Amino acid sequence: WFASKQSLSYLDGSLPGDYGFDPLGLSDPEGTGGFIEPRWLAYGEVINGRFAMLGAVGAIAPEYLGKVGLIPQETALAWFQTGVIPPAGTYNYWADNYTLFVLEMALMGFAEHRRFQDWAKPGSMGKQYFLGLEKGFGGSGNPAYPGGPFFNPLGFGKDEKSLKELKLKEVKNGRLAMLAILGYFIQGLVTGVGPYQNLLDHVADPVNNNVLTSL
Amino acid sequence: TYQVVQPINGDPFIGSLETPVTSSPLVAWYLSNLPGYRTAVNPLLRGIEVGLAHGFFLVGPFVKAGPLRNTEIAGQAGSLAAAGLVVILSICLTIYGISSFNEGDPSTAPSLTLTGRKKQPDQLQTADGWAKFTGGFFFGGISGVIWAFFLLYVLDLPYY
Amino acid sequence: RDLKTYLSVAPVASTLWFAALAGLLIEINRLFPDALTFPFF
Amino acid sequence: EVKIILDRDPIKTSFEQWAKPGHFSRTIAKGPDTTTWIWNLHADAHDFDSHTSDLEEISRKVFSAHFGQLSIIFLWLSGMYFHGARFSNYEAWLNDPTHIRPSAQVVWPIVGQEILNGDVGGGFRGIQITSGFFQIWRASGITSELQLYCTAIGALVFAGLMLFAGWFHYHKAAPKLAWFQDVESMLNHHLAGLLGLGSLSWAGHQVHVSLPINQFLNAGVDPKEIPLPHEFILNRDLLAQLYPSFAEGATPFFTLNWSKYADFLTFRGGLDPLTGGLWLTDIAHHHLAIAILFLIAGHMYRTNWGIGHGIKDILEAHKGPFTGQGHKGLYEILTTSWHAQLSINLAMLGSLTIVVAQHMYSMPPYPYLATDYATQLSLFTHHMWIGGFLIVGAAAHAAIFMVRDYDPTTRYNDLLDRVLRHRDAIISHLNWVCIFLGFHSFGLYIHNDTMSALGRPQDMFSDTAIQLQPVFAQWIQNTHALAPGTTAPGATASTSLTWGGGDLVAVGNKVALLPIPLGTADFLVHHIHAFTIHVTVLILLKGVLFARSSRLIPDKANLGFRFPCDGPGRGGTCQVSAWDHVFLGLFWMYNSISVVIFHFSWKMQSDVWGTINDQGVVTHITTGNFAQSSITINGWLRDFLWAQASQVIQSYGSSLSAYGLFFLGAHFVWAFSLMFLFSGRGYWQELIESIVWAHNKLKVAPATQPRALSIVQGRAVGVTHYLLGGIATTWAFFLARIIAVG
Amino acid sequence: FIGSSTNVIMVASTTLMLFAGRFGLAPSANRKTLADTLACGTVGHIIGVGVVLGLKT
Ligand code: CLA
Ligand code: CLA
Repeated sequence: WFASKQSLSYLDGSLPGDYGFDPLGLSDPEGTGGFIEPRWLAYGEVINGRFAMLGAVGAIAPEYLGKVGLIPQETALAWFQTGVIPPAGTYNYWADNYTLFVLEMALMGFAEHRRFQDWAKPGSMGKQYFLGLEKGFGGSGNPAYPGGPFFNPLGFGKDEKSLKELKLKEVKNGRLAMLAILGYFIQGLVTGVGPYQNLLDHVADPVNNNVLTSL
Repeated sequence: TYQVVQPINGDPFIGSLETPVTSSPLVAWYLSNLPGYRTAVNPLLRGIEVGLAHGFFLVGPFVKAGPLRNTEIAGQAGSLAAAGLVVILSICLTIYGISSFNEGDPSTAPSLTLTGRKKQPDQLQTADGWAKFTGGFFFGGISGVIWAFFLLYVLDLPYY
Repeated sequence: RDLKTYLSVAPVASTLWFAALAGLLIEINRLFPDALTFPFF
Repeated sequence: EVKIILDRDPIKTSFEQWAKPGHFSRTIAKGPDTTTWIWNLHADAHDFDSHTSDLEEISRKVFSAHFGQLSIIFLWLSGMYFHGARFSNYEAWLNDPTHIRPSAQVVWPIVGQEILNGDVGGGFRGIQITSGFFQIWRASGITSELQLYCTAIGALVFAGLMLFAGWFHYHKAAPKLAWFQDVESMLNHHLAGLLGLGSLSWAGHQVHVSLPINQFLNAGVDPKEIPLPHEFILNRDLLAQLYPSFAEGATPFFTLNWSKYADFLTFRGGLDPLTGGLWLTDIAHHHLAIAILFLIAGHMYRTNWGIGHGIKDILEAHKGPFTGQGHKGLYEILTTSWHAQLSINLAMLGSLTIVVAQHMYSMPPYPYLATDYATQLSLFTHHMWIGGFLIVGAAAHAAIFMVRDYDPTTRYNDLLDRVLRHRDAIISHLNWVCIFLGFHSFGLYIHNDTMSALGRPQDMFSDTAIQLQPVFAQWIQNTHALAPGTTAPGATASTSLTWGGGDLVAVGNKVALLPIPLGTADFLVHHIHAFTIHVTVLILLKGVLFARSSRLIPDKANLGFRFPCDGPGRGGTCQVSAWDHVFLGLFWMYNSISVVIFHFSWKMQSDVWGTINDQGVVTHITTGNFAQSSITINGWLRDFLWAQASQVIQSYGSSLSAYGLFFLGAHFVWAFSLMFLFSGRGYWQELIESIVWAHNKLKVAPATQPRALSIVQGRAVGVTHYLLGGIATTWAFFLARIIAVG
Repeated sequence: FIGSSTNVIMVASTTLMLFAGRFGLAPSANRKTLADTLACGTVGHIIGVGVVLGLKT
């Protein structure tokens, strides 16, 4: 009763953004164990999507702004160029590049680890160990949406069953960011230059631009 | 549904099997006409043929590969060796017979035909017949060697 | 783990024993090489 | 049906079972009463189908076991790369490969061993290696010890991942029986995924790292000066100055119109006159065809989209008048029996290792491999043994299948049938061929020995007397000579230099390769090969075909696969079992392979390897005496064994004295095997009775009652030491000879 | 190499055209066919390349 592509039995449509598409049958629940369980993937697409959703913006925002914004030496190099050492060679920073990563892994280590606990236990995280926010923790029944408040300060459709009509929105945008970023990986890889900068050439003239053209 | 390979004479609990090399009409015809299988013929008669063929044939290898020729004028004398081997062999046959079959005894071949036609008593395979067969084998063996040798004297053949 | 201790003391006890012996013998030699006799009396 | 990923949740993980020896078997988990218990524990350790009867459990055991195997191979590779980084003269060898001896193992100065650290060149003291790793590393464009060190870590990391996977797929997520059985799937992946992408992947490193760096090394530039591999990827300019086709991107590939890529890929063929190895430009191109071929091949079998092949369909449709409904039911057998699969795989993997050896000597792939005779003799001989052993193992598991998994009532085959229904016809004929081959190969030698000893050289089988010219192999040899330009216009030079005719390649003062002559001497040895191989086949095939039943033993299948006999009755029935046929076949494989590697060693030194100066004058190592003295058994005893064994028996005080020690050491364990092979446990057990008496006398008799080895074990022990002794002798003999002389 | 491109396109078309005359998902695959296009596409590419290289000589 809904638009759908490809064939599988368990894609009920009970999951947001379900177009019933799993040609590889990754979500088939016959044999489950490990990371092949279906629910995990449901959680993963969303996490990967949220992160991707966010990253795509990072990839181009600095690019775009130095272009029509106030950014100097810190002028966005290609998104790829700051972090990976060989092309841009990076940029100095208040802190050493390797060290930041340690700190960076350190900070993430706390947030990410806890999130997992939410998945291994409902309210475990939100329970015990002192400090405020623990109450903040344990929120929700579902790990995917901790139902922050905290994570959601503003009900924002949380109450309305319309929250569904958000979930999908969140989900569809997520696939979109995902797709996008993968593009960069290639664009930047063959194109060099910046994804946004890359965009202009197609823009300055299009016949001249594109992959066939690119070659 | 058609298999070519079948049990022997239709009996799957007996040794052999039927294959194109065993029961072909060509193989059957050829083997039934060798001197050995002419059950109804004189054993002595059957032998001579075997001797002649075998004798004649033996001269070749002895002469060509012999120590005496190999560029050594001895030549066709080898054939003489062959004449010596048919003597050794004759001896063996005479021995095989003497030991095998006894004078009084009767044939030991098989009387039933393949088709069950009990109608057939057969062969040499008796002290009397075998002696005849070997005796004829010899005569034929010597004569076989001689005629090949005889050809050797006349010459003309490409190998020697 | 009691049990782990139990894996040990099997024929791994032989190798731990002989490896210790080999080491001791090797060091002795490194310390006193080429000895054909006991010369301390 | 639809193919998918199927697993089960945790199935236990504890040291509890480590503390309990022989837990896997219900008979042996009770502990020892006699010393036989101990041997049985190690002999049934890997017999998984003997542990349980569930096919799912057995399949899960062998799957993690493979992870365990890979973990070791990765750990093993980690060490070779590490030793090439800390304890080697690779950087020294990289400048002067033609004079400096490759070495990658330093010995501690204890007890006097430091003598084994000989003059290997490059201002370095150590043991000369014949593994061939230096020529692999130079071929991969590996310059520094840093890169070997990074690979060492990479391999070690992989070793951890492999080991972790095994635990994960036995203790955490265990694949289901339906998953293992998806053979149409697995073949598709191993064809396309493992082999196709694998070959494709290496074709890439070659045309970006190997080919660029190797050209620098050949130009003569100092290795330390050569830009790192990643300077070729980033700045295409460097990889444009050499191999200018890189000027364009995916074109012409994307626009087809192949190719201006003939620049770094070609069908040149032959051998590089400067490196002595196969053209890297050809090898990279070679892997390009292999990739695509296997990628194409990886789409034959039908899975979850109706397009492809059902293997079960293919088999059933292959039936003739001669064979019945044969091939029908083979799919169910090969998807239900592990031993059946292992037998085929051993037979084929073993056969592959043998063609590898013959292909790597005649078509030297790595740079500076051909003129390093020490390595080439080792590589050829090594693969001959590895292949040789694996083939014997095929017979063992073919036999095990017949005893354990063969069931006409459940999984009939018709092809396997009929064969059993005339097994006497096959064995009796194979019997005859062997006797014919024995006389017509070996008997010719004995003829030659007797004629020579009687002073009749003209009455021998030789090139100077009664010739047995192997014309069929000669005609072929000539055909491959006239192959380039005529038959294969794209090929510039010949396939191998053994087919060259009038072409020679030298590196340093040593001969890399040249046209290998074939005469009466080569005729005799090949029939000896044809002879020894058949007899090995006879012993093993007899064991498999008569594994279940026999006119002597109607119910041999009930006695099992590995049993000593069925008593002294019926005249005696020792070694009727299929196991004992594998045991007997082992000696004959040894016999066959030994005369093969002797055929190699003598032929190469005599007719191929040697010194060449700049006048064209070639001086071979043994000076071309193969033709006139290998045609006699006394010749093999004298001009081959007696003459060439002088290096290993004159190696004391030298750097090669360890070979002198292993030479005698291996003679020892070989003769030692004969105690077990010529005697029976009846004597030994009675002898142990008198010795047990003495211990009881002094109150020092053990509870674990000492017993003599089982009848089968006595054979297992005997053939094991016979093999170890015999093979290790030739090892010490070969390496000492070829390192000193070469 | 426009002629070359046309040749490749012709091969691909002939292969996809077989989405009737030839093999695809065929009698009863549980799919809504993508598989057929690819193979037909790939087969077409292979045929085109083979013909083209021959054209090159
Ligand atoms: C793919 C390779 C492969 C695999 C997986 C197997 C697997 C198996 N084999 Mg087969 N086999 C193989 C190849 C293989 N084999 C080859 C190449 C041969 C020819 C020799 C054989 C001949 C063979 C026989 C005759 C038998 C088996 C049996 C078995 C089964 C149990 C064996 C066991 O418990 O291990 C136990 C392992 C040991 C006891 C280790 C013994 C050490 C060896 C003998 C000497 C090693 C010395 C070393 C190389 C160098 C010396 C170092 C030293 C100084 C320390 C098991 C299914 C047995 C069976 O009954 O099948 C169900 C059986 O009787 N195999
Ligand atoms: C050097 C010792 C030796 C010799 C000569 C043989 C010989 C033979 N073996 Mg044995 N084998 C041996 C050691 C030996 N083996 C050992 C140590 C083992 C333990 C593993 C085995 C295990 C073994 C098995 C399991 C089998 C054999 C088989 C065979 C026969 C193979 C067929 C053949 O060649 O016919 C030709 C005969 C020869 C080449 C012998 C030499 C003949 C001379 C040179 C010519 C005759 C001399 C003269 C004219 C005679 C007249 C003299 C007069 C005064 C009496 C052959 C008789 C196979 C078999 O039975 O054959 C089908 C068989 O299956 N062997």
